[PDB]
Amino acid sequence: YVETEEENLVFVQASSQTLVIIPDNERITSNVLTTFEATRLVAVRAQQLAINGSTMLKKKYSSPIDIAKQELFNRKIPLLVMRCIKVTPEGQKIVEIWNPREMGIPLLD
Amino acid sequence: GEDSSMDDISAYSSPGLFGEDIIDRLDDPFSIEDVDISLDVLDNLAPQ
Amino acid sequence: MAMQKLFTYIYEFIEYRKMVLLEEKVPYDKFVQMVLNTGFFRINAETLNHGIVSVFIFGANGKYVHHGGDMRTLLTNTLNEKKHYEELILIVDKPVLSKKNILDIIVEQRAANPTIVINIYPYHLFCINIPKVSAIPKHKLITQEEAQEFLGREYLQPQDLMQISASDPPVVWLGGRPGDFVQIERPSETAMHAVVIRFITKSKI
Amino acid sequence: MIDQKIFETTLNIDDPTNFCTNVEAHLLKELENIYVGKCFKNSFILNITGVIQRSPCFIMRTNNSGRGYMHVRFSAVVSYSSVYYIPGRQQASAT
Amino acid sequence: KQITQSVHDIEGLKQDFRLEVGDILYRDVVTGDVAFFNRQPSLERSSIGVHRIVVLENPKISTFQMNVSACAWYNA
Repeated sequence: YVETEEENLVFVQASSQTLVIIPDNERITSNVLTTFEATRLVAVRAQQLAINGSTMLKKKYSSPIDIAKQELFNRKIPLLVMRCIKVTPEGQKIVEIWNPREMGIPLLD
Repeated sequence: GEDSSMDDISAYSSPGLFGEDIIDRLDDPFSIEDVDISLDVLDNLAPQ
Repeated sequence: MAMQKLFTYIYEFIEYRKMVLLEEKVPYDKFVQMVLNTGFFRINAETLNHGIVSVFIFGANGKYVHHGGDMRTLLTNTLNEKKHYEELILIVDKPVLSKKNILDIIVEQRAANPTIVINIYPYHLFCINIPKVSAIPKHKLITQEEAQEFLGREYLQPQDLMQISASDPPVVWLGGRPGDFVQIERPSETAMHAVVIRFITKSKI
Repeated sequence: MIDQKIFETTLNIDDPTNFCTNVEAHLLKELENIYVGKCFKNSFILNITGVIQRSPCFIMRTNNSGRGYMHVRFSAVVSYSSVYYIPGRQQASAT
Repeated sequence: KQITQSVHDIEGLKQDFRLEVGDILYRDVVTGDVAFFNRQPSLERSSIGVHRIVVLENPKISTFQMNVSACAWYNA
């Protein structure tokens, strides 16, 4: 083995960050769940039902994937979506916290 | 000059091509090296 | 040839720069014979800030494109003129950009006088009305507060933007500097033109 | 000598739905299971006190366990060869 | 079994005979389950798709059966 050589050119604890939350009137991300976010919410709730089992659905369902999907559809998902693109060198995390019971739901069908 | 003991044993293998001295380290243009496909499923690559 | 087109389009470039000419425009024959005569040609312009910007057009086989000491003397005495001297411009033949000695003199002079900006460009940057070329979108510089509010809306640091070299033709025609932001109206086949903002990085030499 | 020390820690929640019902009391319960009676970060933690700051119950990304972690900043009273608070132990020793 | 935190083979689970909340049961695939379906080389985004399982109870069959119109996803 010879590396065919073009040989191209070019406190271990990070400071803690304070979670700053953008006020609801300054949130610029879309108020509709992306299919990724909806899928993640359904999966997280379905696994949580798989491990806990409690539910808030008035209709009996035999499978956690169905209970979680219907919880998402009926707008009673007990999970917030934290959308975060910022970390300042100042040690501060800027996130938008979205309640999926207020966001629109994608197709998923 | 008549001794055969200390001969280069690699000399008995008569060269079979031209540029057996010509050396360039390049990828074989038929080599399936950057495609990640298993040995048994190489039959998928078979044309028809 | 490069010289006549250069002669017309350099005054076009000064016109785009929104700068008033100080020296009167000589005819083409006088300019071309002086280029061989004096080895260069000096054009002076004043900005809206009322500072002097100078331009040097060098012949391919001129005096100051061949060696170093002559080049050094020329710039040293020119920057000793009692002018505001906000920018100074060199125009040299394309291989001349690869004569590392001349760039060494220009670098060391820039070090000697840092309060003003010195730039060296080839001919092709001024051999056409670059902003009017079809393949070149409409570059424009945005002010610092407008770029700052754009970045604050996007939560972006200035270095996170796409970078544009200060040696780009349209940025030079704009007069953009490093640390300035340029807004570009680029045609698009997916959204029928779109706008981007780029960060100007130090010119390549 | 006993003293007040501020600690940083990220918990692990095995059932976030149950836990988040009574977040503060559940957090103190988890902390007194975890840190009371053990040496940790040059300190012994005799007694647990109020939490200065906490974090939303994030769901773990890199695993499919559906569990949450939460970050906690709590003050606790500690009993601070100089001294060897070997972590994970219920007694110090500087013999 | 969560109480034992160990896995068990049902050949010896005759006496337990029941499950409980918090138990994990590994059950055979049935019609209606979702399965990932892939063909190397995986060049396109559609090279890996999720199909619904249709279990063919005939033991003589060992192939993967899929509609001809589905080949365009996998270039198969």
